[PDB]
Amino acid sequence: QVQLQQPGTDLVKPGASVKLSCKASGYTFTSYWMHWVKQRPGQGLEWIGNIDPNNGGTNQNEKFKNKATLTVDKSSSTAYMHLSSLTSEDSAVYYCAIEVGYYDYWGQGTTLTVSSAKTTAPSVYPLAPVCSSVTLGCLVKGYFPEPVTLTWNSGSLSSGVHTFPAVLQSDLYTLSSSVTVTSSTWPSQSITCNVAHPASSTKVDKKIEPR
Amino acid sequence: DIVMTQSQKFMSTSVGDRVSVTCKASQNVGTNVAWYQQKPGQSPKALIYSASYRYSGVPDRFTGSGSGTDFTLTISDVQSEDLTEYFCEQYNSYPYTFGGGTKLEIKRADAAPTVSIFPPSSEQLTSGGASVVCFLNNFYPKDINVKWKIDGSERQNGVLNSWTDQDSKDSTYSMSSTLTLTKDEYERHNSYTCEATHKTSTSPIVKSFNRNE
Ligand SMILES: CCC(=O)N(c1ccccc1)C1CCN(CCc2ccccc2)CC1
Repeated sequence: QVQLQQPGTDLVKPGASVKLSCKASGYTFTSYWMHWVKQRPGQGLEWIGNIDPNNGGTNQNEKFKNKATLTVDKSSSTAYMHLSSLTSEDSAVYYCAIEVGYYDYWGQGTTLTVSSAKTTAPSVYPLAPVCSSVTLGCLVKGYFPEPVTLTWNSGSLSSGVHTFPAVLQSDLYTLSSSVTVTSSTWPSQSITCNVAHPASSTKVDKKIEPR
Repeated sequence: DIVMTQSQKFMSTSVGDRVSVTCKASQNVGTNVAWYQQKPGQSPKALIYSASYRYSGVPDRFTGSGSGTDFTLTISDVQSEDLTEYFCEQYNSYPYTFGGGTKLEIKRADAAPTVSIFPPSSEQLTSGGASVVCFLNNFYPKDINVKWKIDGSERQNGVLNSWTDQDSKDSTYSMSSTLTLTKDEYERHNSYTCEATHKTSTSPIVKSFNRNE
């Protein structure tokens, strides 16, 4: 099975340099050109360039000529993109991608945030109903940078879930998630929001208890 | 550089219909055009290559046509699951370039919001904050008016609203509304109300609680 592994999160200061990585497995690394794509907050796609891992040869969008450098490490089956003198204009999700046979394969993307604000862990609060179907909530308040991952019962509880886009309030993000189940299910069965904020090394589970 | 133009940012359709998204290249690109689907918060997924060939596993409801400068992605038998963004791309010459993307939008039957209100959690109160959260879920159409009252008086300061995209399961919308207070402000009042008007009813949907219960 072809897979491309990218780190999910990178927060850096303006003016710094970063080396983004894309680790490949499940195919012959040197036989296929690697592509890199940029996607900015609420924007479209931009092609950055591609690289031939067999010999290092590259084609790069001239827009990124003094910004990005593509390299590969054969022996670890890893493609790299070096970005220099970072600005907020470089905050984006960066994807690596290949085509093997007649299938396309994508990394899950690195969310790169360029900011002088500091990593902040969120507070995670369970929301039970006030004192036929019941809705529970999970409030994830005050974190930086994006993203957080929120699941319910470690993902096994997926239907009836609404996880809302985060909003920014004084350099911190907040989001919430709702989940609706049948009144015979809760609280007789246990329901827990699982919240991960990799940037702050944060993983917490809040079981929803009746007030 | 070659400019790919998807003139429609948005395109309305109904389920079961056929819809066509167009892309115009600024100079000739042969048939070296690809189409991609992107779910919010996910990596792109290639649909079509060489203008008309489906990648393997892509449903045959998706078809592509065109050559030269005018390219069309057609979706037959549109369904809720197609509520994504669609991108064209030319890979005829470097640098490869994308169109600006087209969002699909589905007309379905009206549906009233399910409204739930949540007092601050006990854990949050210990830390000195007080957030009151209101969910308004699975409604249609998108237009909805949310109003907060405290002790019977309208409150606008400190409210933040967030909307989901149109839902890929049932084409509805959902919304969260969060009133953020200090603990002192929260403990200084008793009644908290989230209220919503929507074209499905002649009267607001009202959810309320009293702090001292
Ligand atoms: C944005 C990156 C990009 O432009 N692409 C891409 C897409 C997904 C994953 C990797 C790269 C192109 C897709 C079309 N191919 C040519 C057509 C084709 C199809 C099937 C097998 C072989 C060739 C060139 C690259």
